Parts: sequence; structure tokens; C-alpha cells
Amino acid sequence: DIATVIDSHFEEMTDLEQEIARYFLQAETIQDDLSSQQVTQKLHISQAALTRFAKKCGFTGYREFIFQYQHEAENQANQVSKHSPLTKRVLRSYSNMREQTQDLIDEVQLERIAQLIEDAERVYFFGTGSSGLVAREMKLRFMRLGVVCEALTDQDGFAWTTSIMDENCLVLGFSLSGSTPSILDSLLDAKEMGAKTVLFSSVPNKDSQAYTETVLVATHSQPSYIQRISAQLPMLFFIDLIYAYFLEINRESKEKIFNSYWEN
Amino acid sequence: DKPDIATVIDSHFEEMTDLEQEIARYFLQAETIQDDLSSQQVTQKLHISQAALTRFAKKCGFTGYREFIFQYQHEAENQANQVSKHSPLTKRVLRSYSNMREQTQDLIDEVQLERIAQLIEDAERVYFFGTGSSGLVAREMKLRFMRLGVVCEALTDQDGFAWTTSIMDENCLVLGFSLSGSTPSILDSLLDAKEMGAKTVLFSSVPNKDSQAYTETVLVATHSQPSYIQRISAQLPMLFFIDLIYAYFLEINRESKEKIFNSYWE
Amino acid sequence: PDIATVIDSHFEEMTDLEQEIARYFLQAETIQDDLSSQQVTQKLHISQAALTRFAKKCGFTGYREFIFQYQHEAENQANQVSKHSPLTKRVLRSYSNMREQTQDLIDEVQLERIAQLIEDAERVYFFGTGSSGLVAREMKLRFMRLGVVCEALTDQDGFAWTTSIMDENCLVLGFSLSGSTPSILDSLLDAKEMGAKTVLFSSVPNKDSQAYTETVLVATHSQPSYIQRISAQLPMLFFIDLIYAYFLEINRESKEKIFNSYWEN
Amino acid sequence: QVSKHSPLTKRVLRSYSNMREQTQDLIDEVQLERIAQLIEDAERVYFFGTGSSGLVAREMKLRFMRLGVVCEALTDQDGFAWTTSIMDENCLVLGFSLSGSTPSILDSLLDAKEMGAKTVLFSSVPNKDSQAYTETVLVATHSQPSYIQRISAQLPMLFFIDLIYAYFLEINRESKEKIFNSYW
Ligand SMILES: [Cl-]
Ligand SMILES: [Cl-]
Ligand SMILES: [Cl-]
Ligand SMILES: [Cl-]
Repeated sequence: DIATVIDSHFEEMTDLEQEIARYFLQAETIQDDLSSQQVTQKLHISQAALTRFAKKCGFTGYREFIFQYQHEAENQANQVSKHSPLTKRVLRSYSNMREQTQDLIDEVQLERIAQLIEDAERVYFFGTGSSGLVAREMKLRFMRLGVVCEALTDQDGFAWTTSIMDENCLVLGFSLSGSTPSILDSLLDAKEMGAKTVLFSSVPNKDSQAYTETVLVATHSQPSYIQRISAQLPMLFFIDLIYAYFLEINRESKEKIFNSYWEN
Repeated sequence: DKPDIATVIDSHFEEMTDLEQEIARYFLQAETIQDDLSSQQVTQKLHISQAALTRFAKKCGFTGYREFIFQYQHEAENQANQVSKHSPLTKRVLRSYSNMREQTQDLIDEVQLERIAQLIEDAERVYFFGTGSSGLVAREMKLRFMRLGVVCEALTDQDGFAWTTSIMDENCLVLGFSLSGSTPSILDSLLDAKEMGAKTVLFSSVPNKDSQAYTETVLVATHSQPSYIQRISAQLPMLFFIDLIYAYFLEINRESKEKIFNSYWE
Repeated sequence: PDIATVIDSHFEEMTDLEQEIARYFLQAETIQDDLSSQQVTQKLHISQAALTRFAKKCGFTGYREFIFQYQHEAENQANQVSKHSPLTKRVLRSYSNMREQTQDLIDEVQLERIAQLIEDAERVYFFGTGSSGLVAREMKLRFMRLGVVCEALTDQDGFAWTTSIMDENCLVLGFSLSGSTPSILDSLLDAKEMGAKTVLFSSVPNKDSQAYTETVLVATHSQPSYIQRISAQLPMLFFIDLIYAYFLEINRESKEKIFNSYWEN
Repeated sequence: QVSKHSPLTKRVLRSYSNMREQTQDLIDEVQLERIAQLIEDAERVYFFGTGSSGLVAREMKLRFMRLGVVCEALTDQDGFAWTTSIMDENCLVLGFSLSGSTPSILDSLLDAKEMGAKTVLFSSVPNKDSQAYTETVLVATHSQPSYIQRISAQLPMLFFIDLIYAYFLEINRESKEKIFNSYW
């Protein structure tokens, strides 16, 4: 804007004043003390040359010119981005995952699952690797609301625990790939025991209907394995959604339980 | 009584050049809506320039193709897709995620994160200290960085912090996670690592004033929900900065780090 | 004198059967045989009493004394003097002095009661920190395979969160080798107010332990100094294995199906 | 009604005593002092175990950490792969497999050897690939035949861990004792 007006009058300007236009056409200029004193000392010109340049540009003088020079830069810059390409690949990978999950939500299903946890006597969260930390996280959150739950992160524990579940148990299995055999095959063992089974996967079903519920979670935005964000995060979206539905079932009794940590 | 987008194209057809007319004929077909009508796929279908398409949109009275193609598709819209079908609880959880992204954006100090990435690279052995939800964060970071060749350990108890600080040396880096910013064990332990020569980084959502000592103090996002019970996963504030640091740290000597990461599959 | 000259010096006092045996033992090749006492009898087709009579003719209190001497002479190995270093003997001693002290502390009725409590509970919990956390995990691994619904906890957050959800169908077992781990003692008390039964395993009696349902006294370590003691799990592994053995005999058949279901496909 | 002690108490304690008897017979004193030295020589020491052997690995991590050894215990095979990819010539790995055929541990130790790391296998069965690792330690076999009636599966390894601990403690004892007491 102010750069275009400069170019339109650039010719009418003397070589020295043309130099002053050149300096202010630089982006680096703003990162500098732009008082008339410093500009004159810096470019080794007189005040009069500065005033003549500013009026060449249609302003009454340097003060009006520089007053806009600041505002302009503040009216932009806040419009531009101040984030590195890496900080932005990270921020967009999260935003992309929040967008995609919002498309994936089956809200009736999540309230169905919140009620299943409520009606279960014992609940178990199966996962390995990063999805085993997700399973750990669920146990702490739902324990504070009074759920009897346990987190298991290895194959011995899976088989060991499946053998002692019954129709009053609920097992939530987390397999981002939708392939992790340890988890998938152990959810099938629990069904044979009569327990209800919910599978979380970022990968569509392939006869996944064998489980009580299959929750489709978001795939990652980054195609390369190394460049992705936490493998936990797709699962955390829906844990926090399920948590929010579950908390509202008998919320009054659950807050008593949640608070009795503090109560001596 | 509203002007259908089709009636509009014809109202301007006779103001159009011949090429614009060819574009109009394509867009006047009812079966054209069942196409990918991005500007990049329409140009190739019609073998025209993006500038030629913009001119067509402007002949029809729009500010550009994006405006034109929205109305071309909004009139075909079969439902009130705009309205939020969500329930207040879903939208409470989602705002909590989005708001934390925003507060993270405003808190990032990119020079510090690269520095912390460099601290991890320059250290030979690095330890992550955390309890409860933050111990899960510490364990997650271990999975992230050990697959890039870093010598790291995740600790999740006061006894471990003590046993590890007693053997810490100057070539150690300890990252401590205390969302409240006042966890006595995490803070006491990081001073134990300081006295043993190791560098210390604290992650906290509250600007800790008495702890100007640690090599670095990183301000993390606070949760948007006032009540603890309704908050989202307490890991996520820290996960934001782990992913950022990881992104910074991966670009430092990437070839060897990708080689270690891919060696699993090897 | 050798053992063959004594066998021969009594040969003429011997019965015909005893001389047949003397003939077996006078052979040089016979010491490359299993000379147990039940093996020699089978081979010679004789009775133990007949072998004892043989030994007695040779001047021994019985066969076991005779065969020992017969095997001492041939042997040059010092199967008597220990080959171990002082450090090895000290560790083995500590492990054995713990078998001994454990044995001196066993209260068989108490351990039977404790097994029954585990059976009567619907949910069981094991609380322990450090090395006592590993014991808690092991107990969980052994008892879940007998069908018990149990959980192992290793930090204060876990104890507090789980105690607040405990009810009268709960049984919590706390491991504090020192007997004064504040988190274990307090968590056990919190579990009591929720109505659960409580068992403390400790090597130090403390007045405050009378508050819990049971106090189990475990072995103190032989080594005075912390750094030289053998381990920290060992005193409790002793009693876990004893309680387990008791607990398996309660409805064994059921817990043998659950145990073997793991192997089953 | 059940003698001085009962049949069950005698069985449990006779399993412990027999473990001590078998352990004493099998000890290879020079081997144990060799492993003690190796642990000192390594810059990083790792302990691999599954199930009950995993608890043994966690204890060894606990004990040798208080003496100054930089150690890490691993229970999940995914972690076995992640650590194997970063091990070098100055790493020592102790794998615990009571059966001697738990795949994860065997392949992990092979992988560690490929990276140039010292490897030690604990096993109640003499592994056929005995020379494969720098050392192959023989541990006690359980007295009871039936799996369900056996005493703790940990114990065979706890014996040799304390033996190695007692030897390794004497190497540079004074400095390790200072590290131990820095806790208080
Ligand atoms: Cl991503
Ligand atoms: Cl929140
Ligand atoms: Cl001892
Ligand atoms: Cl046994």
C-alpha cells in the first residue's frame, strides 16, 4: 500500500531522496530506531532531505509519515505468521487431528460406551507401546470417578486376565494400526469369556463388528512415521469425550469420590 | 424467488468471451457437480489457466472462483451442513483441545525449544522425571527419543529420582514435569540434579518465580476448564512441547537419527 | 588298614549269603556302581536286613556307615572341605539363616486364615514400594492365575485412589519390610475405614500394627548393614509361597482349571 | 492336627532348601567374579526379563543403581528392540530366561551381540548355543515338578544376583559405599 504510493511518485524524487525511498522500502528498516535523529545520522542526510522525501509521499512531514510507518507495520505483521516451518507443522498436525476426529465422532456410540463402563463391575484397558500409556491414562482418570479398572501392557497379562473375566467385565483395547495382534486377539478371548469388547482403531473395520463396539479414531496427518505427533493423541480425543459423557452419569456420587482424595 | 446459479451463468453468457463461454458450458451441465471442482482439477479438465478461470468467475459477478464455486456447491448442498450437530459436552471437550493449542501458540519461545533440543543432543544421558499423568508423559518421551538413539530413562517415583540424582553428573540432562509447578518431589529432585552438575529443565503451566535456578523453565498451557474433574487429559499441555522439541531435535543430524529409527524395521 | 582287608578279615565269620555280598564288594569294579543301599539289594537279590547283617559282621553300626567308609577310601576329592570363598559362604548363609528364621516365625493357623481371606474376598490388592512393590507384583501374577481378582500398586497416588474405592468385599495386603513405611501404613488404615480387611507384612513388630486384621512377622536380614544384606524381597517371598501353597488347596480343582486354561488354546 | 509343621509348610521350605543346595553345587566362583568385573567395565548395563524374570531384572536395576552402575531394566519386547538398536561395544546386557527358550530374550541377546555388546544368559536349562553369549550362567531348577506347585520363579535368579552383587560390591567398595550413603 504505502510501498505502491512510493513507487508511483518515485520518479519525481531526487537521487538522494530516491535513496531514502529505497531504505524505507526495506523490511529491515522497521527493526531500527526510526526517530528523525537516528535516520539522519544513519543514512548521513539532512533533516530537510527527510522532510522533502516524506512530502513526496503525500504526508505533511516525517512525523506523519513515520506515525503511519509504525501503524502500517502493526496493522500487518499481526496479519502475518511469526512461527517457524517446524512449529507450524506441529501445530497443524494437531489441528488436522482435531478436525478429523470431529468428523469421526459417533456421539451415540460414545454415550453407549460411557454407559457400558458404568454398568460394568470391572473394566480393563489393553494397549502396548504408546497405546499402553493411553490405557494407563484411562485407569487413573476413571479410578478417580469410582470405576474398578486395571491397565495392562503386556501379553502375559492379557492372556492371564482374559482367563478370569466373565459377563460383568468390559475390556477396552487400543490398536492404532488396527492390526496389533496381541491386542486384537486378546479382545476376542474376552468375548469368548462373555465380556463386552470395544476396539479403538484409526483403520476402518475388516469384520471388526465382532466386538461390542469399534471406535474409529483419527489417522495422523504426517505420512512419514518419524515426523508424526504423539501416537497417544488420536486415542486421547475419544477418552476425553467418553470421560465427559461418563462423568455426567451420576455426577453427584462421582464428584464425592473424585474429591475424597483431598478429604482426610 | 432467488437467482439460481445456473440462471446467473446464462444472464452473463452473452457478456463472455469464447473461452469463458466454453467454461460456462461445462459448469452448466447438471452432472458437473459430481466432479472434483477444485481450481487445480478444473483447469486440467478444461486445459485452461487459473487466471482464465478467475476471469470467468468475475464475468459472473463474483470476486473470484472460490466465491463462485462455493455458491455453485452451497445451492447443491442437500442439508444444513453448516449447523453444529454436536452436543454441549462434545463441544466442551473440543474447545478444551483447541483453546490449549491457542494458549500454546502464544507461549512458545522458539529459541528456547531449539536450545532444549540442543541440550538433549549435547548430553550423553538424559532423564525424564514425572508423577501421575506427567510420568506417562515422561515415558512417552522416552519412546520418542530412544528411537532416535538417545540414552534416556523414564522415572515415575520419588525413590527413583533420588537414586538417579545421586549418580547424576555434568553430562546429564534431566527434564522434570510438574504441571502445577509446585510438585515438591519434582522440584526438590531437579535441584538435586543441579548440585550434581546436570542441567535441568522444568515444564510448568505457572510462572515459577523462586526457581530462576534451573537451566530452563518452560511455561506450558493451562487447562481451559476451571474444575479439575472436567479438564481434558493432563498430559496434553506437556505433549504439545514434547512434539515441538522432538520436531526441532529431529532436524539436528537427521540422517543418523532416521537410520536408528529405521533400524527397527531393518 | 584298607577296607578290603577288613572285609577279608571277617570273611570267615560270615554266612554263605554274607560272603556272596563280600564277594561283590571285594571286586574293584564294584565301586563303579550305585552303592546306595536300595540299589545293592536289588542287584544282589537280597534284603536290606541282610546287607545290614553284612555291614555288622564287618564291625559297622549299619550299611550306611560301611558304604560311607568304602566310598571315602576310593575318593581323593575333599567332599568335606568347602571350595567356596568367604563372600559365597556369607550369601548362602544369609539365604539359609532366612529359611531358618522364616521357619521359626511361621504361625500355620494365621497363614491358613490369610489364605481363606484371599478366597473370601471379591477383590484383593497388594501395596508395596521399592523392592516391596516387586513382591506385590509377583503375588498378583501368582494369584491371578488361580482365579483371584487382584491388583498390585507401587505408589502413593495409586494407594489413595484405590483405597477411596474400597468396600467390605476387599482385602488389602501391605508390604513394609521396615514396618514403618508411612504410605503403606496409612493406606492400610484408609482401606480399613472403607471396611476392608488389612494384612501387614513386616519384620519389625510395632504397636500400631495391632490395628490391622493381621500382622505377619517376616524374617529380618542376617547382615547388619543395608548394603550387604542379600536382598529385600526374600523375607516376603517365603510367606507368599507358603500362603500360596495353603490357598491352592482351597477348591484346588477350580484353580487348576484356571491355571491350566492359560496353557489351553 | 498337622504334626509340628504341616505337610505344606515342610514342602515349601524343602523347596527353598533344595534350591540353595542345587545353587551351591552349580556355583562357578570365577564366572561370578567375571560377571562382577564386566558390570564394572561396562559404561551402560541393561537387564532384560519377562514375567517373573522381569521382576528380577527390576530388582537388579534397583540394587546396582544404588552402587553407581548406570542401569536400565526392560520388561516389554518392543523396548528390547528400541534399546538393541542403540547399544554399542560398551554395553552389557543380562537376559533372564528360566526356561532358556523364551524367544524374546534369546533374540534380544543375539541382537545385542550383533551390536557388539557383552551378553549374559541366565537359564535353568543348559542352552545348546552355550558359546553364543560371552557367558551362560546355569541356575537352579525348581524342586517341585508341577508348575502350579512350584515356589517363586524369581528365586533361582535371586541367588546368583546376590552372589554377583556380593562380588561386584567389593570391586572399588569405598566409592560405591559413598554413593549408597548419599541417599541419607
Ligand atoms: Cl501427524
Ligand atoms: Cl480442559
Ligand atoms: Cl542378609
Ligand atoms: Cl519348587
